[PDB]
Amino acid sequence: ARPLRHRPWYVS
Amino acid sequence: STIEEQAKTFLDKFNHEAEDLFYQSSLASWNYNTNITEENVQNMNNAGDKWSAFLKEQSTLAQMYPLQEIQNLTVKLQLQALQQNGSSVLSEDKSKRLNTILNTMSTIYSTGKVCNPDNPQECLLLEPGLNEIMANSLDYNERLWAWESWRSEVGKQLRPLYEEYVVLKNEMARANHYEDYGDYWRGDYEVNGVDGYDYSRGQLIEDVEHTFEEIKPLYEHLHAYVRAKLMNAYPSYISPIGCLPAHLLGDMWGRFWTNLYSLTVPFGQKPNIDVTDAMVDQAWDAQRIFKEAEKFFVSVGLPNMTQGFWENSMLTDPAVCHPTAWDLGKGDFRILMCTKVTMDDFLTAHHEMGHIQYDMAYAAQPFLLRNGANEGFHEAVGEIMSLSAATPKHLKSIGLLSPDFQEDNETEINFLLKQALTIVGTLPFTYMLEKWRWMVFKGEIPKDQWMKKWWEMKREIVGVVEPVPHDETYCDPASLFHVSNDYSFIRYYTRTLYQFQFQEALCQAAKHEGPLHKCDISNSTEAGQKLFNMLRLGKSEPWTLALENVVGAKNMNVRPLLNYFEPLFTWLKDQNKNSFVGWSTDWSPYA
Ligand SMILES: *[C@@H]1O[C@H](CO[C@@H]2O[C@@H](C)[C@@H](O)[C@@H](O)[C@@H]2O)[C@@H](O)[C@H](O)[C@H]1NC(C)=O
Ligand SMILES: *[C@@H]1O[C@H](CO[C@@H]2O[C@@H](C)[C@@H](O)[C@@H](O)[C@@H]2O)[C@@H](O)[C@H](O)[C@H]1NC(C)=O
Ligand SMILES: *[C@@H]1O[C@H](CO)[C@@H](O)[C@H](O)[C@H]1NC(C)=O
Ligand SMILES: [Cl-]
Ligand SMILES: [Zn+2]
Repeated sequence: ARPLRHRPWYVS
Repeated sequence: STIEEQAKTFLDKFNHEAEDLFYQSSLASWNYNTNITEENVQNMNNAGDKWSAFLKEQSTLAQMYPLQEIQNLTVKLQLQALQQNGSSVLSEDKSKRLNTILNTMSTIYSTGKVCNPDNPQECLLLEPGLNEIMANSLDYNERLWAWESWRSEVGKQLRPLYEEYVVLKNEMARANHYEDYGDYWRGDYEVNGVDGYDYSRGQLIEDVEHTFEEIKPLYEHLHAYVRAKLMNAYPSYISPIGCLPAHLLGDMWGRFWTNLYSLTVPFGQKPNIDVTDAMVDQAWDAQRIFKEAEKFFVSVGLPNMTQGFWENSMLTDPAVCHPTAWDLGKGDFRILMCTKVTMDDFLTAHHEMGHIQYDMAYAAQPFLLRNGANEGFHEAVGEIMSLSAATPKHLKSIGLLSPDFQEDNETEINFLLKQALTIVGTLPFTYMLEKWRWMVFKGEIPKDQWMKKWWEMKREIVGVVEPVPHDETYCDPASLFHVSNDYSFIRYYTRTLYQFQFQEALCQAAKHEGPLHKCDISNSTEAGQKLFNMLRLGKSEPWTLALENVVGAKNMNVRPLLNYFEPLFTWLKDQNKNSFVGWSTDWSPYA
C-alpha cells in the first residue's frame, strides 16, 4: 500500500 | 476576500505538512517494496495511518472555506479535492454496509477458484490456471468450461452484492449532488469556470460515442479478419456472419485480443523485431538500459535523471518486482524494476522513466496539483516513450539493429496487426463495459434484464456473443477485476486516444517522414518542448488546455489513432474483400 496525491490517497 | 485569503493560508500549511507526511509514507512504502520485512511492514503501516488521519482532519478543515466564496480557480481546485465528502455523506449504517459489500466483492474476486468436476480437490485460480487456458487452449469445451465456471462461481456470488452496491453508490452520489454514481465518475473529466475550455460530465458520453463511431470501420475489418482466422482455429464453431464467441478471445473476458496473435499473424514466416539477442551480445546490463532511456529523454531537451534517482533506484533484483515510478517528493524520484536484459524491459524502462519525467516536470506545483491533467494523461505519456523506443529507426541509432536493416512491408503489417489486437480490440470492450455500468447507475437497465442487456450490448457494440445463455443470477461484468473492485474503466479508452494524439503532434514537431508508426522523436528538442509545455502543468490547468498545449486542440480525437493504423486498415480492406465485414447479432453458439 502506497500514498497518492488525490483521493483515495492510500491505495493497496 | 478574507475567506479566500484564509483558504490560501490553510492550503499553504496543508502543503507543508502533506509534503512531510507523504514523503514519510512514500519512503516507508518504498522500503517495504524493496525489502519485505515485518519491521518495514510495521513502518509502512505507521506512515500510512498517520497520512490517512492527517487527510481526514484536513478534509474537515477544508470544509470551512465554501467554494461559493472563492473566485481564484487554482484555490478552488485545491479546496475541492480536499472537500469531497464521498461515502461519509451516508449514515454510519449505510456506510458500514457499503464498505462490507466492497471488501466482500474484492475478496470473492481475489479468492475465486474453480475445481475439476470429476475430481473436486483439483482446483485452478484465475492466475495462472484459467488465464493459461484462455490464452493457450485450442479446446473449445475446455475454454468454455473455464469461461463458464469463472462466471458461475464468481459472478453469481457477486450478483446480489453488486445490486446493493449500485443502490448505495447511487445514494452516495446523489447526496453529493450528482445524478448517479456514473455521473459522479464522469466528474473526473469535468471543467468549469474557464471560458473556452469547459467540459461537462455528459459531454464525455457524447465524445466517447462519436469517436467510437469513427473507429467502428477499422474495428469491423479487424473483427472480420480475426473471425476468418478463428474459423480455421475452431472449425464448425464460428458463423461467417456472426459474433465471436466470448470464450475464444485469448483472455477470460476478451478485454484484449493479444493472445490471438499466433492464431491471426498475417505472415508467420517473418519474425518480429526482437533485439534481446543483440543486447546480450553487446553485454548490456540494467544500468545500460536506463542510461539509454535517460539519453533518449535528454535528446528531446528534457532533464537527465537526478543523482538521487541513480543512487536510490532499484534497477536490479536483490522485493515486489512490479515496474513502478515513485515520486516521493522533496526532489526524490525512484524507479523500482527487476530489470532483465530483454527488449520488453528496455521498452518498459522508457515507459517508467516517462512517468518520472512527467513527475519532475510538475514538481514545482502545489502539492495537490502534482498529478496528471486527468486520469488518462500519465499512462499516455508513458506509452509514447515505448512507441518511439521500439521503432526500427531508434533501434538502429543505439546500435541494437544493423545500419542496413530495412523493415519489409510484411513485417510492418505483422507489427501493426499485433498492435491492433491489443489497442484497437480493447476499445469496443472498454466503451461497452463502461456504457453498461453508466446505464445501470442511471437506472436505464432494470435488474431483471441486467444480463440480457449486457449480452445484447456485447453482441451489438463488441461483436461478441455468449457461448451459453446467462439468466439474471449471473453478474458477468463483475467477473472482471475492475468491476468487482469498484474502479472506473473509461480511462483505458481516453488514455488510448490521448497517446496517439500526443505522438502524432510530437512526430509532426519532429518533422517525421513516412507512416506515423515508424516515427522516433529522438533528438527533437522541439518535440520535447511541446511535451514539456503540458508536463509542467500538472493538474493546475484544465485537461483541455493541457491537451491543447501538446496537440493544438482542446478535445479527445480518434483521428490520430486511425492514422497510426491506416496501413493496417488498407491491408485489412484488401484481405476482407471476399469476406463479410460486420456481424449479425442473431447468431449464437447455442441457438
Ligand atoms: C490565483 O492565485 C495564484 C497564486 O496563488 C498561490 O499560488 C498557486 C500556485 C497555489 O499554490 C495557490 O494555492 C497559492 O495561493 C495566482 O498566481 C493566480 O494568478 C491567481 N488566479 C488568477 C486568475 O489570477
Ligand atoms: C460535506 O458534508 C457536510 C455534512 O456532512 C458532514 O461532513 C462529512 C465529512 C461527514 O462526517 C458527515 O457525518 C458530516 O455531517 C456538508 O455540510 C458540506 O457542505 C459537504 N460539502 C460538500 C462539498 O459536499
Ligand atoms: C541522435 O543524435 C546522435 C548524435 O547527434 C546520433 O548519434 C544518433 O544516431 C541520433 N539519433 C537519431 C534517431 O537521430
Ligand atoms: Cl463477460
Ligand atoms: Zn505506466
